[PDB]
Amino acid sequence: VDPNQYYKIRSQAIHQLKVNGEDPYPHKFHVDISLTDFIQKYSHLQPGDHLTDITLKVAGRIHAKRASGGKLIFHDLRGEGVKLQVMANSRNYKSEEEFIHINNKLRRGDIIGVQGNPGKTKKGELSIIPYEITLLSPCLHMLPHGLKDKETRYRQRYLDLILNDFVRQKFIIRSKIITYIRSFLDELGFLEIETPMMNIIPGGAVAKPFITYHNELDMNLYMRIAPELYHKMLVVGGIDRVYEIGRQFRNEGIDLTHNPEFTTCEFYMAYADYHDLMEITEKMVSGMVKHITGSYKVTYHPDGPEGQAYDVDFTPPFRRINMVEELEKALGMKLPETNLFETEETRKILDDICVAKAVECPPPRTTARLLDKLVGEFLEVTCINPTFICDHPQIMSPLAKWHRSKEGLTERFELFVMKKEICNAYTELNDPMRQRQLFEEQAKAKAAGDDEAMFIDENFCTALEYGLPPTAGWGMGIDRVAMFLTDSNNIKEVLLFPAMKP
Amino acid sequence: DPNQYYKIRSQAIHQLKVNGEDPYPHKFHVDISLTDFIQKYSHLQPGDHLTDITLKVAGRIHAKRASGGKLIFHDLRGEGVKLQVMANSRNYKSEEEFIHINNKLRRGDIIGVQGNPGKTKKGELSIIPYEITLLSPCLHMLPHLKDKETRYRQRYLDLILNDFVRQKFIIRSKIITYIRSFLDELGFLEIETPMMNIIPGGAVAKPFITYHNELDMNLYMRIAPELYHKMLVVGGIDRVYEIGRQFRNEGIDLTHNPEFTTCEFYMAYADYHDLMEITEKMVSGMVKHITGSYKVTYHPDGPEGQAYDVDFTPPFRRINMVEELEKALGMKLPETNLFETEETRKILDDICVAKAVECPPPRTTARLLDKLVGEFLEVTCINPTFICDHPQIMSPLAKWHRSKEGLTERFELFVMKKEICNAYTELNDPMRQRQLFEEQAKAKAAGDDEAMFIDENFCTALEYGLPPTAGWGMGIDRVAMFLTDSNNIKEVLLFPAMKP
Ligand SMILES: NCCCC[C@H](N)C(=O)NS(=O)(=O)OC[C@H]1O[C@@H](n2cnc3c(N)ncnc32)[C@H](O)[C@@H]1O
Ligand SMILES: NCCCC[C@H](N)C(=O)NS(=O)(=O)OC[C@H]1O[C@@H](n2cnc3c(N)ncnc32)[C@H](O)[C@@H]1O
Repeated sequence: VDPNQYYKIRSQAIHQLKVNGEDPYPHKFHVDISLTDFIQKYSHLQPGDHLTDITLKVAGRIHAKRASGGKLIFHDLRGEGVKLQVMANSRNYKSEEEFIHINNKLRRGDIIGVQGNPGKTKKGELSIIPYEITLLSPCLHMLPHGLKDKETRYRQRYLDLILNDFVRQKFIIRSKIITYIRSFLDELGFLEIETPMMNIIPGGAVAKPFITYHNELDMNLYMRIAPELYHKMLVVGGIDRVYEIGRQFRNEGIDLTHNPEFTTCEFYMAYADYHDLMEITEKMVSGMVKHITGSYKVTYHPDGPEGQAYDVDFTPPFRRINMVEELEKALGMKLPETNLFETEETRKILDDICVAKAVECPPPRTTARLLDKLVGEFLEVTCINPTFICDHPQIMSPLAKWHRSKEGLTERFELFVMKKEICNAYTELNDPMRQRQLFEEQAKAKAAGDDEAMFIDENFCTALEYGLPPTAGWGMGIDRVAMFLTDSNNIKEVLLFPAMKP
Repeated sequence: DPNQYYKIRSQAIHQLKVNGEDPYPHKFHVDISLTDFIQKYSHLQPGDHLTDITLKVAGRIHAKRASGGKLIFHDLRGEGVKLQVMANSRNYKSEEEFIHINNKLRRGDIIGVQGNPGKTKKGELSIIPYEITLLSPCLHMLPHLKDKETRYRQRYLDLILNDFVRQKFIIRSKIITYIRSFLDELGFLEIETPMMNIIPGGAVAKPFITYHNELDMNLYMRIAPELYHKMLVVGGIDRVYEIGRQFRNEGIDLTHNPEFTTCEFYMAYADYHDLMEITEKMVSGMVKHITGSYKVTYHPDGPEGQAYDVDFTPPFRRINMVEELEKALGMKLPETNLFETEETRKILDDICVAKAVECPPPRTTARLLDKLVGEFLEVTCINPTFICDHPQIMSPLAKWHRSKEGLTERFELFVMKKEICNAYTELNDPMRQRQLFEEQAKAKAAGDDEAMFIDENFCTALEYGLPPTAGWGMGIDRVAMFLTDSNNIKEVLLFPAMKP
């Protein structure tokens, strides 16, 4: 009854079968039909039926084994997210002696192959009356009673998938999101590409990277934090529309919305601006929600199942707000003119404001970091429905093109849904001279203690000197999308094997 | 002089900014692509000029030929297509502006063209512009590009000047899209598993090591996702697949890049025999669907060498590794149940020395066998060939062969002398898997940097019950190589790894 004792007893038993030549891990079992197809094919049977003219082979894991005498055993077979009952009757088994022998060997959790006839019990339960049951793979451990401890579910995802059917549904939704994006972009003529994940200098975002070393080339390398720079070089190369759904690596802390490795979808469209991208984003996100959930409305539980429930409407158009103007409205005070957002005086003003508003910001207390903390405190929390926060200051967007009418701002937007950032996009900065200037400013910030400041990428600047057409780029966090599409407040729910403390 | 051109063009572009001429405009509205423009106006006759139709197109200037002072021809290219821009002063918005824009434009500049469709007296489809806008200038002089180093170091230049490069990458994307479609139709669930692991596994390879600061932990970049996939099958997801990057800290060569893409899939209740049939159907169907024929031309010695047509029509040839190795060597090898003895290792060592087959330390049986197979069997696999029943000593994760002692239910697919797929009936016995892991740990301590680490978490997962399963792995880059008649993996990688 003790788990460790159960494991020792079952292990010795299975080992005995091996020495005796009983083959507890057979090489092959021919499955004639899946459980799902079996259910749809014989669900029309009537209570008490027993189809003696059809013999099929099925397989699955034993979820329960209840004895109804010495000659009747019921096995609850599960697989493919469905259930199928195995009505093991001694009179129908190949022999009474073998009926007792196989059932005494079976335990809950074992993988078995079943050869029998379809039938339905007197109570109306579809079943398979077996002629022969074969042990395919025994379960040496005791399975949980259920399984609710988050730590165990995340450290042994196979147990979570075996015991909780809602978990499989979340990962099916996640795959539907990725497949929907690929179909959407492929239809628009985008070419799916793959760019390096190991870089001499990481770039395309503000983040601390992972460091590794290549022996044969005697070189230090960084895991990519974003593929943005390689994508723009491809647009310079003449591939007007490219996209890539892949992993990004950021050596930062783990929390409800951050994992060291995560999946994003980045795409670049030549001859487009951030205004075109807002419309494309509205069409893609709203259509994705409708296609997967059936409607434009989604229920949101910010405080778990026992909390308030909010209806989130994804019907376009999405609301748009300007970051600086809304931040001033939230603070009830006017901020400096946008063309002064790069001065030290503006940094001191924002620093003082953060202190007075109890908005914390760990060093370095740079304008970009202080603004980010203020936006997360006063604007992000109010973005329940899909909201576009636009025209970010240049100081927070070293790769975005300057705003054509608002000095000091950029043609950028971020899509927020259920208090989380989903997309990051902007009109691409294609002026090589101005890009190098912003890179030089980033290097100074880095040399002064900023682990996330960008490195100067001269190779990328050189590519921009060859001519990058006016372009608009976009990045979406696939994990974050799966979170709001599965009503999950923790990113670990949408990652098969999330990063964990040892 | 290239540098002088860059300095002069830079000052000219800088002057445009100070003069308020916006050399990098924010938005240009394209009415139709170059491809659609050509297909839509293919019916014109020489001398035609549809003055009642105005369209806006865009592209890069590849050539600029002057004819008079009032006529300039711009060769606009984009999307792998070309469109001539017949800039006539009489048709431009104004003669003064015609001279101004043309004095600013140079070869390589990205421009927007607003004009009418037309055809020259010589019969060339063109666009007669009303206004030309400089969208993004090219500050460098372009090659009037064959140097491999430059093509791989500045892939944008390669893509701008040689159309065959873009075609290879379109084929590469078609391969991946085809596999997803094939597997999705068979009920496989596309999944994503960790690329950063506490313990690397799923292959015999040297990994990359990194460090997580917030958690003060050493991490390894994944060398294969195999172990996570099998854990997913234990979890009840009978069919999973993942097309993603793998990282191996090894040397670069014609068929190896430190980061590469593979497609791995696991299907419960199948064995390696079922996987051979699936491989034949997928590979043959993919070759036919993308290239139009079941045959592909292969140039092992470049364009000026022998060309062999390889037929991908199933079934593929099957050969047993040990049996054909004996025939290729003309010598009888030890019995398969003796492959773990020191006497067998010495025997394989002598054979390698006598046949001049090199093998860097450690000279273990598994490594000596791998060298002999690559020298006597792989080179002879031009047509799609399955090499099967590898010894257990070289397959720590494959299930033992049900009839041949010492062998496993494993196979490798070889095409045009390159390894394409690696598959086998999965070992689902946790005690025997742990034993093989212990043997791998011994080999690691004895000089084999590629030997596997013991993964107790995976062994524990096998203790919960892994149904009989067969797994498979395919090198996407290698497939793109043989599908584009490329002998260097750098041809099918947008940015291949390069020495600084
Ligand atoms: N050219 C326009 C910008 C393109 C995208 C840009 N290169 C970029 O990296 N933007 S990002 O905000 O830094 O990341 C893109 C999205 O990835 C999501 N994400 C980002 N970091 C994490 C982390 N740590 N965990 C989980 N999800 C994350 C998040 O939704 C972002 O909106
Ligand atoms: N469970 C059955 C086996 C599944 C696949 C197994 N985990 C595996 O990794 N096999 S592999 O041979 O080591 O890699 C799979 C394929 O990736 C290809 N490949 C392997 N190494 C490289 C490298 N360095 N560069 C480019 N391509 C590579 C190669 O074609 C392989 O056939």
